Amino acid sequence: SALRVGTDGIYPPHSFHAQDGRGELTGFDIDLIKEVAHRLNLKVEFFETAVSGLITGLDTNRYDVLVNVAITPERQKKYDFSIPYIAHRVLLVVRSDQQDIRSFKDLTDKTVAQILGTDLSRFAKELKSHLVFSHNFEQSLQLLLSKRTDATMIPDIPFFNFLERRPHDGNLFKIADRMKDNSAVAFMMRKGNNKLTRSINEILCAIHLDGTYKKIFDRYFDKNIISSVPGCSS
Amino acid sequence: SALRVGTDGIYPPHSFHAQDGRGELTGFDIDLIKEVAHRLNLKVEFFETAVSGLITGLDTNRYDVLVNVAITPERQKKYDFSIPYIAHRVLLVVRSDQQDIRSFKDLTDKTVAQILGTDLSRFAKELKSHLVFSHNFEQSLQLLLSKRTDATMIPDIPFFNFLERRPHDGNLFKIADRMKDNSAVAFMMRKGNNKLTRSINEILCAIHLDGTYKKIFDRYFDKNIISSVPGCSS
Repeated sequence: SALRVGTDGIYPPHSFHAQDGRGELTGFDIDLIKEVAHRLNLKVEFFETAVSGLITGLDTNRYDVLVNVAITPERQKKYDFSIPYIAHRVLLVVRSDQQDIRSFKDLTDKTVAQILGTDLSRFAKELKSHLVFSHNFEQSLQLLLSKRTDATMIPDIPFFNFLERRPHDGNLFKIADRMKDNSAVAFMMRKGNNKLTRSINEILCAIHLDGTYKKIFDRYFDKNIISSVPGCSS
Repeated sequence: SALRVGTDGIYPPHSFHAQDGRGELTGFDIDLIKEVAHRLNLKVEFFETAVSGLITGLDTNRYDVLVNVAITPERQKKYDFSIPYIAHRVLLVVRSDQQDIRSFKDLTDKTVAQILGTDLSRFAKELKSHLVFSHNFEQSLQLLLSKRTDATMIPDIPFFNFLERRPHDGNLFKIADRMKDNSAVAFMMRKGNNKLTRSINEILCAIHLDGTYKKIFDRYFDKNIISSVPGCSS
């Protein structure tokens, strides 16, 4: 049978369409979950969904696995997680011209672009920022660059990818703050799907061991910049 | 109810007895699982067994949790694992004046000290080394000094704790090689009770988030040498 995966195909380098949106789904998490399914002897069925609906989609059983999910204690309480397969660091990104934002606590009463439905949007709302909801990271940085927002909280992976895809933009950005720790990212499943979870975990250990992980990782990321997760053991 | 934990208390800094081996059980993994247990409102019971029988006691229900277990494909097939909470890196350690051993493949036809019942012992046996079975990492280094053996494969965490405890012996040893990747380490449990695994994973994320992990880690390790696992997200 198929492996049903929910994702949003406008999040380079995680999940995005080739040939400038016209081609097949690709990206780091897409390749990785397809490799897990190949080794599981499974076809992958991708259900493209907006981020605001990814977790509700999982709840609704429209699909079985979500990619690139940050582990939180409330998500672990409510869902099953694979072993982490990557980590990101959350950054406070501002224009290089900004003067009054030097920390996360400074975002109170500032205008902040965050993706509707995300924990980062909730955090911005807890900070009593004024939210401008974006539909992906690209728009978040577009809103900042156009001066419609003062800042955005974004993980390092999509931000650095943005700088790679357009280095003229950027150099126009600066990182005002960053979380003290990086953040484990894993595949998220319905609670109780213990057998799929174990299978994914064993396949990911294999992928680490025979070098397939590093191959997928290096395809998309700068090792000197993006944090990976511990290897496995024979 | 009680959280029953199996360990062998002769492995500083993981699991060892205070007061030069005469007082209460202490250590990084010991402190961590106790903080996990307290936060789950469970009392903790420890049981000490030689390493070669730790997994047997798990299989036969004499205890529920093993600490400081390296994740392997075979183990993930047969047991449940918590999320990784530390990572070690396997070193090839020889005497400082040793000349004929530059890689793991050089261990064929050499004498090596390893702990019976461990994967490193099995690796040593598969390389066609000549095994001398030590009773812990401390003895493995002593066997190396006495020239009963010409090498020992040991993870970085206890090797560097030994350097911290006996700096003036450090000139007697050198690292001849090391694994290209580090290795995720987790709490290991019998297959089946997903509930306890999820609860441990949740509390370990909370331990990361409030600074407790860093506190326990820093009590025992040098962040400049020992690798950590990713943080969590709120």
